[PDB]
Amino acid sequence: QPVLTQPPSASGTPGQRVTISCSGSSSNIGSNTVSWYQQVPGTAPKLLIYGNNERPSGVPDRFSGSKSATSASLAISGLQSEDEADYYCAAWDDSLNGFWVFGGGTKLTVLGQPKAAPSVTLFPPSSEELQANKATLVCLISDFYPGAVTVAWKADSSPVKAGVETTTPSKQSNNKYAASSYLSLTPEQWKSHKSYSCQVTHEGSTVEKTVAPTE
Amino acid sequence: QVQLVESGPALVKPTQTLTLTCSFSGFSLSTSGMSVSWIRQPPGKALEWLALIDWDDDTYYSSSLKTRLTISKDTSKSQVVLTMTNMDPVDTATYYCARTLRVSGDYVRDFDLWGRGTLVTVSSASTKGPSVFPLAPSSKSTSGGTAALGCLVKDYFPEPVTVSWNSGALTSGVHTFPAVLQSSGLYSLSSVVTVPSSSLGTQTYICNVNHKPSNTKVDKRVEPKS
Repeated sequence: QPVLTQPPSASGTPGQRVTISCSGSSSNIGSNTVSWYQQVPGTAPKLLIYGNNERPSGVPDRFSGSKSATSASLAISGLQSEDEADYYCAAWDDSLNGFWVFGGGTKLTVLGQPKAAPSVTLFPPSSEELQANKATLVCLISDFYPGAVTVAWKADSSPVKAGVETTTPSKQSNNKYAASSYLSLTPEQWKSHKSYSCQVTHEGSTVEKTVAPTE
Repeated sequence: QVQLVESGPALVKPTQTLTLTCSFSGFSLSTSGMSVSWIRQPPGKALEWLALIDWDDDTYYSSSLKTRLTISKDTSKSQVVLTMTNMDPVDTATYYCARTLRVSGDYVRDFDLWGRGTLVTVSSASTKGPSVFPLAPSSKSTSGGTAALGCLVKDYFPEPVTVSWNSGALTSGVHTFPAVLQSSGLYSLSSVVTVPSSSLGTQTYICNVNHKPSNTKVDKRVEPKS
């Protein structure tokens, strides 16, 4: 499984020029043109640079590609927040009857972005689920930055860890993050406590929402 | 106007063969300088090119995976088909088809347009359709003029599930969250929409859940809590 070598990550501050390298061999990059692709979370890659440092319609000229011997580079000048994505290079390899090689990808972070506190919405089990002899509490966490939270649940005021499942944070369209956490209970447990809470900690501060069966 | 649309099974058992189809429109594969490739991407990992077929019926294959692959095209149906034998859990991935285009007097545009991709999961576990529950807005849970309501899509396999609201009429304020993979090996996800608090009394809200891998669709009415 051949791969062109890219650094796993790259970063810069808005306005800066950031470069991402791509290293291959004589039979691929050494002999052939390197293209670049941008992949924003949740979407297919899109062609960014091809041929003689050429840009498809819609790609600004602050994206430029270069190549020398067996390595290539993508320079992004005038760095902006919407540039956050994974970037891949690719080149044809003439050897072994011919095949495409892609890079391993580089995740680009624009640093110095403003922190944003998470919005938390907590739902109790539905009557319909309880009547099916199950109970799930649903904690939805959105619009936070940077993209790291910790979630803790409480039965009354005390910690509960059993039955908790939480997603990794995922980038939203606005480059903020979202996550969700679920607490599975028996209907007996749900009914036997005064309340349950989901507490989300982000950058040293917490937001906690509470639901009660009697409500 | 150019479309590449991948299709195929969402779930394949280990050792079985996977057949994917790319149905394209807006261009002809018989046109000089056109080609179509399959490229896959395991979740959270890099793109990996698999095979290409060009306007002259020439084929190229991944040098490392060649013995497992076949690519062919059907001019009559505007389809390109990939076959991959002896599937393994490491082959679980999104499979994309992508077009390549040479414009006369210009360098080739490799992989200039990509389909949305189709997720293939390789597993011995059986398909399971979701149980859909409403998440009704509470009176203590409003945010002033707006309220959030939603639907919980519980315990399905494999991915993906998609969700719309009111048959696509309600798009403002919709947020469908990525699924959680439970320790049980099943997935769950939630979708929420934010609407005017005052509307809860007069508007009907319905989440439309689609789980193509189980050929199931559920339209779940989310009633005000009472």
